[PDB]
Amino acid sequence: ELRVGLEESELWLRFKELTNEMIVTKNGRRMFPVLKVNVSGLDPNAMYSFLLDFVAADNHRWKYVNGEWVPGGKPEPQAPSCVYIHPDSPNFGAHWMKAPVSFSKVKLTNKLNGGGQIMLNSLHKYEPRIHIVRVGGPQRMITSHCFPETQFIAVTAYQNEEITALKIKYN
Ligand SMILES: CC(=O)Nc1cc(C(=O)O)ccc1F
Repeated sequence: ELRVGLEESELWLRFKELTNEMIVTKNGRRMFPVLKVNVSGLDPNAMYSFLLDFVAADNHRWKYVNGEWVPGGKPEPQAPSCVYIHPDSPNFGAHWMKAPVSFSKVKLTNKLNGGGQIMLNSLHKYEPRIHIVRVGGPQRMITSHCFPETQFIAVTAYQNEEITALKIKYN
């Protein structure tokens, strides 16, 4: 049975309970904390790619008003984000199960850009999601997993200094 678990969930929970923020820049900014995923129950010999994308958690624009995040009143459809292919992809089940799969090199941007970077809408709330795609084999197969604990608002600068302080303390 394919088990997918969040590494350092205790750290992510400190961020979530303050409302997490991730910087987006024109050229793209790496994530802290990094999404790290513990995977077991793959076929050690089968061949898989690991994909990361970001679900808009709601259809609203958020704003930091009097020290608190509040949703706008005017929801718009949020298009699904583009997918980031983990650079170790494609790779054997054994490669993925031997250490946490770490998405340390994904860069979050607010502008349609060359390559690699994932474009997110500023002041939208996002839920990281992975897809494990069985490749090359006869039967293609996808398993998807969400990480509620890793939800964040995409921001061009930090609003809640409590987040700034946690980022610096643990980076
Ligand atoms: C570099 C790499 O792994 N690419 C990729 C290929 C397929 C495919 O062949 O369907 C599915 C997912 C992927 F991420």
